[PDB]
Amino acid sequence: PFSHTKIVGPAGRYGARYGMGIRRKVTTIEVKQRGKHRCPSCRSLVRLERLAFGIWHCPKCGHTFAGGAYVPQTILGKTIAPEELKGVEAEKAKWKEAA
Amino acid sequence: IDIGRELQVAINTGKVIIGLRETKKSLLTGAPKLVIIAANAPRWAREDIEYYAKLAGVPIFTFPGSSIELGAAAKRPHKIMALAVVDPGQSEILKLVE
Amino acid sequence: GKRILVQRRGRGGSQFRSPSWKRDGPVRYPPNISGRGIVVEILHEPGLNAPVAKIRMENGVEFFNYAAEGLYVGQVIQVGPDAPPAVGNVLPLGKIPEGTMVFNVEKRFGDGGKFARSGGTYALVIGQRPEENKTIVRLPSGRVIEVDARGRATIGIVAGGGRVEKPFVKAGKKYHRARAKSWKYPTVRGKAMSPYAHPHGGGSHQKGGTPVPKTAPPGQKVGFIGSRCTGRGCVRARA
Amino acid sequence: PKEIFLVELWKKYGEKAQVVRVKRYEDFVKLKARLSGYLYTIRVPPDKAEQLISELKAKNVKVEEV
Amino acid sequence: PRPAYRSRSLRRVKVKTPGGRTVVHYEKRAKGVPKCAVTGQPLGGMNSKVYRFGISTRAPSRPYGGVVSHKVLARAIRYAVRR
Amino acid sequence: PLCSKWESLITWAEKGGNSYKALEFREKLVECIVYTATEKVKKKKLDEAEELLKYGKEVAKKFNIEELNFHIALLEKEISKIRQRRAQAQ
Amino acid sequence: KVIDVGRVVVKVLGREAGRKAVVVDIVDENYVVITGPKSLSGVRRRRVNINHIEPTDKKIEIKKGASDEEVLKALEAAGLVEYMKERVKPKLFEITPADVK
RNA sequence: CCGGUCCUAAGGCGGGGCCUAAUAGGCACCCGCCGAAAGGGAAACGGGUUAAUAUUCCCGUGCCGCGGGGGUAGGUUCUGC
RNA sequence: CGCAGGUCGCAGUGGCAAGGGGGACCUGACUGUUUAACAAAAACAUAGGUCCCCGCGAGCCCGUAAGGGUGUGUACGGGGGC
Ligand SMILES: [Mg+2]
Ligand SMILES: [Mg+2]
Ligand SMILES: [Mg+2]
Ligand SMILES: [Mg+2]
Ligand SMILES: [Mg+2]
Ligand SMILES: [Mg+2]
Ligand SMILES: [Mg+2]
Ligand SMILES: [Mg+2]
Ligand SMILES: [Mg+2]
Ligand SMILES: [Mg+2]
Ligand SMILES: [Mg+2]
Ligand SMILES: [Mg+2]
Ligand SMILES: [Mg+2]
Ligand SMILES: [Mg+2]
Ligand SMILES: [Mg+2]
Ligand SMILES: [Mg+2]
Ligand SMILES: [Zn+2]
Repeated sequence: PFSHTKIVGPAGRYGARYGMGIRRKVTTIEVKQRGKHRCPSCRSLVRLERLAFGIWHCPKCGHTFAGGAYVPQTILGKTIAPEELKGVEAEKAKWKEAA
Repeated sequence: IDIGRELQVAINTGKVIIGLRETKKSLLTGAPKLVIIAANAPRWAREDIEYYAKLAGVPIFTFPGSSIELGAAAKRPHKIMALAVVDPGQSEILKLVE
Repeated sequence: GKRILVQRRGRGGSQFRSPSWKRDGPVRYPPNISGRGIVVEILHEPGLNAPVAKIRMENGVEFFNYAAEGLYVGQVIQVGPDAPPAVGNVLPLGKIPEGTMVFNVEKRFGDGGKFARSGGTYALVIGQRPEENKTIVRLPSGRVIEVDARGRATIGIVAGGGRVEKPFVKAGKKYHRARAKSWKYPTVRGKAMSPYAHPHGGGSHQKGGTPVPKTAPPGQKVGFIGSRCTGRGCVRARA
Repeated sequence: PKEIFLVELWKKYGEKAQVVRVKRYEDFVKLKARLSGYLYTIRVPPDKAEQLISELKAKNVKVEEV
Repeated sequence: PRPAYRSRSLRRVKVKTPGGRTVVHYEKRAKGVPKCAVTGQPLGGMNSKVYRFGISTRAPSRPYGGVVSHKVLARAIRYAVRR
Repeated sequence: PLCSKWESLITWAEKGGNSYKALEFREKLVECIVYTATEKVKKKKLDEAEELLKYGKEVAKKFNIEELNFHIALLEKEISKIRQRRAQAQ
Repeated sequence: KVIDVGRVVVKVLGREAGRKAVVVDIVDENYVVITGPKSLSGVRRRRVNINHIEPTDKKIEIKKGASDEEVLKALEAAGLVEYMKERVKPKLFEITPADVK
């Protein structure tokens, strides 16, 4: 399931140190952290750059926004997003509510 | 009305201008009949199209999807922020105006 | 000699202080912001627990606020009683509708913001009591308090949540974090010392201590300090 | 030190020199106008150098061989 | 001046002289070029290498010159014309 | 071409009646051709040098710059000597 | 079409950026000829790329290929002469990298 | 024209004020200053010379800052191309 | 970097330079730290676990006082134990 390892994935940089449980928590987080996400602005499936924990940048449209420490959007953060970015859903609802 | 099916008809039968830069040129220099803008267009692009289409007297329909979804609705493998309908060949894409 | 570590901290030696010159400035509300502003930057600040937003108001006043999750560079925010309760806006607490998640909550107007400032935290607006200019809010700890209804809060949750769920896998990683903070790193257990250096230091089989009363003097007041209870039974009674 | 390629431009400095130094080669001649600020050098064909040298002397500019 | 040459603040440049010796010349590094107040990118027309302060740099012939890039100026003018 | 910026400035300065600047730009044009062509010959990039010399011969005709012809002849003489040595070594 | 003969424009790039002018002629799909009279606004008469001018909602009635004094007489007919002397002022402090990506 | 000298860093000192039985003791506040011969930071290179100095003397060729004279572009209601 | 052939020595990484290896138990997870001058360890630390004091005019600590540290901080936080 990984490029050269079966389960350790990104935590392979730790070798046999720190314990299975610790390296497993790291792998669970970093698979999402270093994977591809959707830009909140341009909706492109791109690998966003984390400038620092909580700061994310889109290399396609230049959108720089505040997010989670390790993922661009936390579970609770998703429900209280700015509505200048939920323009697709406002138009989708209206289109269903008009035709 | 299915927007996507009618857009593909307008592209293949009539004349459709695809892309923000070419749409702006059509508004400023040509006489488009309808301009379609994706819902997640950047603020600078939306205001530019809104301003130019107003001075040109051309209606704007905001597509209910992203620029990625507008491209798929036009059967294109790329994003489409905005497109201008100059000739509705055999579709009624102008039904989106009202 | 004999003064224990907690007593030496109060002297404010260099190893106990915060290297606050590493930061651009305090993250607090200025007293007289109003109108619309623009998010011009979002920055990492050493030693802080959340990303920081630099906001420029129309009259050119700039201030630092903790960035709401989802806030983006170039976003237009609104400050004041007329501001809609959208994420990133700064509103008086008496104007915020009930059930709204807010952060950087002032306790009194003009204190700059006191509660729910760490990454991922938020406060809930529980009620309004306007006949005495008070708003009821729930703090991240679960405590319910009253605040000045004229005080300011920001709409949303603090960005940077989830930081503590990832382990500090190595000692070295926490070491670098500590250097941006005020913590003395690392810590020595009391029972690892000799009696002159800690109440727990000493015996052939070293042991911890039973709790001390709240009236205990400094140098005695270590370990459990007037604790209501300890262990799993205390958690059960807490619930 | 500065180099000038056009004779017409060089003569503006050559006429004002404290001394003009001449260094001869087989195919070209270096003329160096020593002014208070700068040494201005031009490479010219040998035939041109003789004509330029004559004009500088007629304007009473000191000419020396180096 | 010797510990000052052990730091890497100055470039170590090795040069041969007309006398046949190879010496080290300690030279200054270039100053950073002017950057756009909005994007932080170097401004066109002014990104030449400069090794000391006090040298006049010519800004491009445009309103707001060497303060913002042409892209920032054009967009800001478009906003103001409408508004 | 490499030294086209100087050709335009000469026309611009002359059309404005700036005789002093036209002379200075004329000097800069020759510097651009000779200095660049000389460097190419010294580095034995004879092909790059020859294209510069060809263009240099045209602008010398266009602007009537005698000194440009004299320096082009010198560089061409050096080029043939380099080519002579190569062919003999080959 | 918006960029047409008589449409008042503001140049956005070049040395003449921020100065008002008037479209007097159309060359092709990329270029129009603008001459917002030099003595009035400071824009000299030459072609311009349509991407380097921002149209204004003000439009005047003139003929194709109109000259400088014909433009001048039309501006005073519409009373826009003092409008054609004001130079547009950008608000640089409201620009963020998002707008100029 | 090599360094100091200048700048500020972590920090420090003095006056005022507040504290003190009191001070030569303390310092959150106001004002000023100090704080780097490895940080920031104007401007010099080659050759020769002495028993012993050498980017310092001598020769040559320059650079920086400040000030002035002449010429020029430009200006002289208004703006350089 | 490879192939074919010839050939010498006791010895061809010829000097120089340059791991002995394996099985098992106890013990501390690991890297790290320590009795400057008899102890380097199984001691200390550690990441991780858990409990306590605390909503900030707090909790804990320093100062005779003026005042101070934590704190340019705010429970995903500060302090205190194991
Ligand atoms: Mg520390
Ligand atoms: Mg012991
Ligand atoms: Mg004791
Ligand atoms: Mg006791
Ligand atoms: Mg004991
Ligand atoms: Mg230095
Ligand atoms: Mg430096
Ligand atoms: Mg000093
Ligand atoms: Mg000596
Ligand atoms: Mg050996
Ligand atoms: Mg160990
Ligand atoms: Mg020992
Ligand atoms: Mg030992
Ligand atoms: Mg231990
Ligand atoms: Mg365990
Ligand atoms: Mg116990
Ligand atoms: Zn994006």
